[PDB]
Amino acid sequence: GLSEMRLEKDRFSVNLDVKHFSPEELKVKVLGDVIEVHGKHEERQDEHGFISREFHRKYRIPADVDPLTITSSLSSDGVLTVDGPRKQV
Amino acid sequence: GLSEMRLEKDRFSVNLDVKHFSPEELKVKVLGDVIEVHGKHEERQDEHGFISREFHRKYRIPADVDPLTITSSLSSDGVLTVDGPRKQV
Repeated sequence: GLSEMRLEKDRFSVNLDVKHFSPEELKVKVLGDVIEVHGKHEERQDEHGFISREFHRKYRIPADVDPLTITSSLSSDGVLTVDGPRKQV
Repeated sequence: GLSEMRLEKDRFSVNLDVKHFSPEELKVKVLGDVIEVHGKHEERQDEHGFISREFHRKYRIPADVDPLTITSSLSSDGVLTVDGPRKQV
């Protein structure tokens, strides 16, 4: 899954779809214990002229996971991985 | 195809995805010979907490199709059909 959120045994990791747009339109934001990855693909040609996929990907941090230990990372394939180990780690 | 634009023999018809959101967030707009169906699904729970699908579905009207003859229609299944016959019709 390249769009899945899951707290592992003792580690919080997330994959996210950023295949067709860029850091410039990918607004990875957080709000305390919140992770709002406001992604966006503008000028998106498809089956009907242009569209856009503007996201508000607001998912929260488990109470047992430290926001500060969570780090995002965007691959060349366009997969944004937001992952921080538990507070226990 | 429920998201396909195609000028038929002599008739312009479009299907569009509006399965998970409503006329209130579905901003069917046009700009002259342009059809910008700025759709939007906010508060969209998925594999990672909430997201949103805010669209800018800007596809243009064939020069042989009358904008005035194009009418949209949203089904109970959440399919928006934007369809107007040619100017020839």
